[PDB]
Amino acid sequence: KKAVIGVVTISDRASKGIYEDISGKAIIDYLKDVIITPFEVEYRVIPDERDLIEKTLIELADEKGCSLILTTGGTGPAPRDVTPEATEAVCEKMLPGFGELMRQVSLKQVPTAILSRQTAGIRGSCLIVNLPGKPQSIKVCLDAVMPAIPYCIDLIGGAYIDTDPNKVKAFRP
Amino acid sequence: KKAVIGVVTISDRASKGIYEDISGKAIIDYLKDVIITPFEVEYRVIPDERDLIEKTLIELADEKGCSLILTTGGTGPAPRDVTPEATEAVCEKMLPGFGELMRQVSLKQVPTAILSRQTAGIRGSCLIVNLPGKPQSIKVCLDAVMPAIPYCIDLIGGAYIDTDPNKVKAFRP
Amino acid sequence: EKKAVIGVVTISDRASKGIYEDISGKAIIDYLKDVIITPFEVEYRVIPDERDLIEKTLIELADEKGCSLILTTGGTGPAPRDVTPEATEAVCEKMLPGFGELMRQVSLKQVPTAILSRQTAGIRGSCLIVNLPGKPQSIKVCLDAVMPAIPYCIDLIGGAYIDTDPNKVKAFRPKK
Repeated sequence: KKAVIGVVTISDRASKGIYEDISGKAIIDYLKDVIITPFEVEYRVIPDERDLIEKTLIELADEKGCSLILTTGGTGPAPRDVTPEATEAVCEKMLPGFGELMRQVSLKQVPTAILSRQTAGIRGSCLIVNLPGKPQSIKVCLDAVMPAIPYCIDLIGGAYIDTDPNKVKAFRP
Repeated sequence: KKAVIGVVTISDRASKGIYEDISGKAIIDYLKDVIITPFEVEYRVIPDERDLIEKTLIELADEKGCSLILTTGGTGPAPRDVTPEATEAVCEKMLPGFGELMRQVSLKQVPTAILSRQTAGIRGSCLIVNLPGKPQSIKVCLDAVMPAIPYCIDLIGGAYIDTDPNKVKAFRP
Repeated sequence: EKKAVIGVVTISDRASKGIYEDISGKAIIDYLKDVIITPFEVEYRVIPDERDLIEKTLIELADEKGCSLILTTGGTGPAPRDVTPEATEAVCEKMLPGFGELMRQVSLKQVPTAILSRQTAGIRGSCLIVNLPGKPQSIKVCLDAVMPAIPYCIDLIGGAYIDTDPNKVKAFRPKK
């Protein structure tokens, strides 16, 4: 399968052209920097409407054939932050270890790391992971979870991905 | 705009007879010691009857206007410990980070911390957090989660709370 | 005077039709024999990755064999057929999130893919059920991390008395 990665930015201010999406860009830069195998990116910037979040994740995995989807934004305690809810709504199997580890590494930086509801799950042969907002916080989580992503994708029948062992080691037991 | 904090002691010995409440005392002492802003306390000692627990929490959040509710008791593996279930039932959004951190910081001193099912969640503009029962554990847990509570309450539109930075630094934002 | 019975279930489509040596199952039974100092019996089962069969097996061991602890190994990854957590959630009335969190945490040290494990733990009557990993190295760190709380958990749910060799692993039992 051709490796396709989705990057979804859930932001009203970004979807309005009001501001630059430093979050999504950070994710795309990260992927380009560490991956050494051929892949394409399906980038989407949408408003924080659970309706549109669920449909976007479904289109990317079902129609665009993404084997991995990385979201950014809408994962805090505020009532409008429904990215986790939308992810649960489209996945058939969740992965608690992802949220646990991401909050773990984020705690070293800020105590409010515990307010994050970021999670991850599976839909068919696609893995969906909720990332943080700040470009430097996204790097921290990615460095922590990327090591297990390519292998997870292998286990769910997704496309082959491999990374620069000098930037991030894709662990494969 | 008034800050009201609920403290609910859930007892597994309402039948055996309660001769003290060191758990409630530990919580009340902590709030008084670290909070520098004006606040009132709605205190409740109730037997561990699921329906009553839910009713009590709803009353405190909806009628008494609490922005924060702290519970102690009924969070172990025994069948009668249903505080977590009751909390889940009245909240619209859960915060996995709280239970994770509380179990993590309590592990070194309490190997059986992994038996605790404490969680935390949101009901409107009120944050509800389950605490352990041992006074020493209550302090350790509150020291770990209080830093993010005031801000979490801001995000859900609750009352303003601030703590003595020389005791506990309420991170904002 | 409740008798202590411990279930050990190796879940695998592969091994279900034959396995020269159940390394994972043996590691677990070896561990129990080494650390436990109180009398106890083992109920061992090898079944395929079939949700309904896993549920029935756990139910049989807890309800019929009177197990106070059931340890499973296998079927806890992200793959479609890995349904041990699903089966476990289905037969338990109360889950213990602390187990899964701690096990992945200790497993993560040598295996970055530990975050893909969906292992959990729950209570069915007076029996505690814990999902362990398949790798011997992971099995050891998980047991070293959770066994200290197992005996006490069993006490709290009305199960059989189990005590471990404090020299290997101390069974933490707080008082009041």
